[PDB]
Amino acid sequence: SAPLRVYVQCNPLLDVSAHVSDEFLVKYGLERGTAILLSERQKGIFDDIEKMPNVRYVPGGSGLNVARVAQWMQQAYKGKFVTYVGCIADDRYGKVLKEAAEHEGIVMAVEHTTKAGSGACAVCITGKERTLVADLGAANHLSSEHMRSPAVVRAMDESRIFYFSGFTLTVDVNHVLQACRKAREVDGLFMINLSAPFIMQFFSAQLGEVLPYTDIIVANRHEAKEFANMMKWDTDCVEEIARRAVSEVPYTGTKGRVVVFTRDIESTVLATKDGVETVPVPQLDQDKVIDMNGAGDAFMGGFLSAYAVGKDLRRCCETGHYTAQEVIQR
Repeated sequence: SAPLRVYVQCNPLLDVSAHVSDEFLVKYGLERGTAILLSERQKGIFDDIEKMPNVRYVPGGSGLNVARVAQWMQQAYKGKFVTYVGCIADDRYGKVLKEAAEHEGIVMAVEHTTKAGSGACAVCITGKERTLVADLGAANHLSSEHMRSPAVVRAMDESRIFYFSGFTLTVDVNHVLQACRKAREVDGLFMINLSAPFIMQFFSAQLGEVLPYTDIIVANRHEAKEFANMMKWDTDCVEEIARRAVSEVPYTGTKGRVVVFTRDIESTVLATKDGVETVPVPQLDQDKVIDMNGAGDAFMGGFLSAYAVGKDLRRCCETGHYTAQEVIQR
């Protein structure tokens, strides 16, 4: 069964990943297991990490990871399923990022900007721990001019599911509203991931503009809770947050609103107009959890591939749990 055509938009980054010594982390002032933006303190880190004999370069950023996992689940339809849009630069990293993604079967309708080098994240591996240092680079400069280029307009015209990370809202909310309009035209489906709690705390106005067009909202517990804070919903119950997100956040669509809140150690919450269900999860135990950082991306990717082939909502969630588990345990 041929999947519906999916349009993914995010902030693309090359994952420059290597196993490194403890000394490496100290040299760049890095608190093991944390994730931060590049600052003066970490100047040199990319140059150094590239000298590690084990370094690997992998196309990254949250939405590109979703796209890759979703494509992985439908090997039969390389070049014929997922289109990805974002902004890179025309440099070695952008070259690796685009070609690696293409080889995996994703149509990369990316812009090449001159305003910055391609985004990247130094993934410093020490055993089962990953410490991240990110520089958004070119991703921040995705332009209106690219958004109205024939390739992007045709890709929107030809897709039926639209998936945007919350990070897209930090760049320019108008690029996102364009796709919301296109989803309306093609009678497609618009989905956002809430991405990170700071999105709701600092980019609530942008999120506000997009919500009415959003058919499916996906988030984890802490993002759900910051969403609650943003709506002035004073509760800690994620199930309550899901009900309100269904029925109390403006909705102008026709497909129906769906809310999926993942809850780490606890069951995933699934909500619609017909009520709330929970979807059990494994107790991820325990000397096995190698990639705690990419779990959410992997989940969304599984979800999205099941939704594209017509599976109902519980099995979309279950497909997502499965892909999150596989990716965590390498």
